[PDB]
Amino acid sequence: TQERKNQLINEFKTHESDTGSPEVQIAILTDSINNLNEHLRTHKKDHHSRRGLLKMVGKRRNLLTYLRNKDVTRYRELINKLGLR
RNA sequence: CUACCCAUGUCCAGGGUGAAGUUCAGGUAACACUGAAUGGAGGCCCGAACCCACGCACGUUGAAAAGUGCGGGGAUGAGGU
RNA sequence: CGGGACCUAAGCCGAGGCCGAAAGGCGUAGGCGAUGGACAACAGGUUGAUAUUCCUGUACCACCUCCUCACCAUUUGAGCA
RNA sequence: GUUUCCCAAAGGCUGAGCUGUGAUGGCGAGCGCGAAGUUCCUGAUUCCACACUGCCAAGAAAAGCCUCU
RNA sequence: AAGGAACUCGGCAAAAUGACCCCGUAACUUCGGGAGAAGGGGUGCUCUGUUAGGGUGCAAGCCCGAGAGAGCCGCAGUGAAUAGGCCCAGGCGACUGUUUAGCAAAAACACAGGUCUCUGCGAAGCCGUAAGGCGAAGUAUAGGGGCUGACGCCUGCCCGGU
RNA sequence: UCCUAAGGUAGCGAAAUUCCUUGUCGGGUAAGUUCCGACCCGCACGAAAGGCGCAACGAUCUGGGCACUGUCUCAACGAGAG
RNA sequence: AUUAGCUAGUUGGUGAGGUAACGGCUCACCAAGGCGACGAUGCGUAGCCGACCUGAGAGGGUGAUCGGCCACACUGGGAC
RNA sequence: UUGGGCGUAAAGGGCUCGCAGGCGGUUUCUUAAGUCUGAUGUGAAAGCCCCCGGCUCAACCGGGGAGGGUCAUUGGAAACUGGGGAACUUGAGUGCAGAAGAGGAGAGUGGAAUUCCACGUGUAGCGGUGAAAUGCGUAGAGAUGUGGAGGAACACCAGUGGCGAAGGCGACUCUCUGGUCUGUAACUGACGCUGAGGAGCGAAAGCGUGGGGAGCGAACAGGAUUAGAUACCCUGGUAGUCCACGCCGUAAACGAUGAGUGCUAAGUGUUAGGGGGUUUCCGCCCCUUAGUGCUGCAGCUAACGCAUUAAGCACUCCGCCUG
Repeated sequence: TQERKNQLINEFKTHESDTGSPEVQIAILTDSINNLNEHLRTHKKDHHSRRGLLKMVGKRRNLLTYLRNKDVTRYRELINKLGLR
């Protein structure tokens, strides 16, 4: 957050100004989840943080299913950079 | 002797039964979960030694001032000495 | 080896001291007390009775130099513990 | 005993057995004498050994020992 | 032999069942069980086999013997000895445990859990007229005492007398 | 309507309690003073002297059915020990 | 769907036999598949169809007679 | 279906995250599964139906024809739908720059007030009602002064005010965390909407284990009230509420309105922005996104009412109703 995003926008540059480019957006969401997942292990009785997690799981499942039907190799190599299954 | 108790060594043929785990596979965002294998817990089961007296029979100037005979209940723990 | 001159728990005996209707339970110190720990040895004969003891073989165990060889050192002076 | 660095296999303590001796013996079926005296298989309740792992009820002491002054 | 509980306080006694492999298993259930429920089936010998296969070994050979096909035998085929009788309900005790040495093994005691209360540490309680060192090399998530008995649903009324 | 300090609620009920009794009504049997199912004119059930229901358990304890049987009508014979 | 799990000759292969004929149709072997929320398996129900009746049509009900076909011949099984 | 509904008449799931299934922005190439259409083959006959003829007409019977098929083959059509290939950026998302917040969870922090208790001071009652009694009191209450424990609730701000999807959340501060809205344009190039089962949340009551229990308070008790009072009133009063953790998963879980997309007069406040017009201003005025309320036109409605936050006109999806 605000320093890793400075790294990860620079990470998945297919073009130089890729501020969308959902392969960038997955890199925003995955480490947002791992920074959210370890909050749930601190606090289980919190529930109004998990409403965010279900959207962030739901947004990430949307962007992966998009890449299956356009970019076969790019979807594959993105998982290889993340290990997400 | 016995009743518990204190320190101390010691014994219990084999078979069954299979949890908590574990790992792998699947599964899930991830834990829940699922299936295999493994692992082997139990005042767990069946049954000898060994304890123990329930049920009849025998005994009752008995083999014996409490037994033997044919079978019976526990038998890795609140155990037996 | 089995038990002593090895140790020790359970428990007991217990200098003083705890200044107890007389006695007397016995209090640490200290030491008893083994079923424990510690420890050097077996394998073959043998009579009418003993046998990891007698005998024949073959070993170790601590202890001691009448000694022989070594090495180190007699005051940082080896060695003992 | 802790506390800092330096190396991550070596070392030690351990041991059931194994083989060589021990055996130029002693036993040994058999008639005081004495032959061959191997290999394979089975296989523990004894040994490594409370050694390992696991569980929970949290499983003596002191002296031989070894070391320090 | 025929008969099966008519015997009898009562299936007391006695027979009947047992072995291992394989198929199959109800109600209820606290999901662990119940269950080996029940209910039946095949087991011997000889040949395909020093077997399929394993162990073991360097091979040689030894042990382990899966399934079938074949076929012979008697009435029988764990032939001997010897190792569960099962099913339906019912109270009472939850349970394994313990006592009436030497009449009476349970429906009694114990039991986990519940629970009200005492007790601030030289605790309370106890031994018993002192000590001393149990409780405890413990400290209210601990230790005595009483009342019930796992778990599940529950535990209402009366403070007048004691 | 008198009397109490207060008058038994939940669940069970001829009960290991129940006298009259073998209560009555139903299944079990040709026949069932025991046993199970329900009835409540609970003599004298009742909530930690605990109340009820409970799968697993017992050399407990009552009742029923199969299997098989000298237990019995109805005795018989054989071995052995007196 | 107040029936969600069901099947081991089941489902596959190979060969064999068998049938006028294809085949697990039968058997050996080897493999573990197949069937399923588009509703399997199960259960209750019932012969189907051109057509009949009704409705304005879309549909709904019935499947008698006459015409098509299957199944059955007291109940069940086999075979010439 | 052609040929209904859902504010109150029977009916919106409490709300979400979503697999399967359902539906698709714009431009262009292509394909022909759907679709359109020819040809061929066929849907026997009787019957219906078109038209004749026969029986004394009719009924009946006969002749001819049509019709009946989500049919098959074959050949055409390419707009729309499905499929494939390629572009555009408004839908949706990302960056970046802002702004609002009682959104959640955590450990801690106070301030009045209730009671309790210690004590001074102080005397006959206070306490309570429709009236009064029970309760409390010469053992010193009530009132009053300081001090002490302890819990739970968090005035004022407070507002058809904020935010969350709903239930819901108001002392304070910190740590941790969700979404929201504006500003564009930097990016992606339709990546979206809805969603049976499935998953998670879900006030109060209740449940199990402990913690804590000051007020408050079912059950019960007492005093009245009353013909009766198992009630309203009355003084007490157990569980509870409270906390951590686990479960139940229901309500008028209400906007009695299922979620999204566009469109359709206004006027008006009000919460957060943004743009401008003279102005540093304050301010006024105007444009503009977003919830938030009220009065209103067309139309909808059986009437009340609803009206850019629809119950208007349309469409995609899910649930529900048939006295």
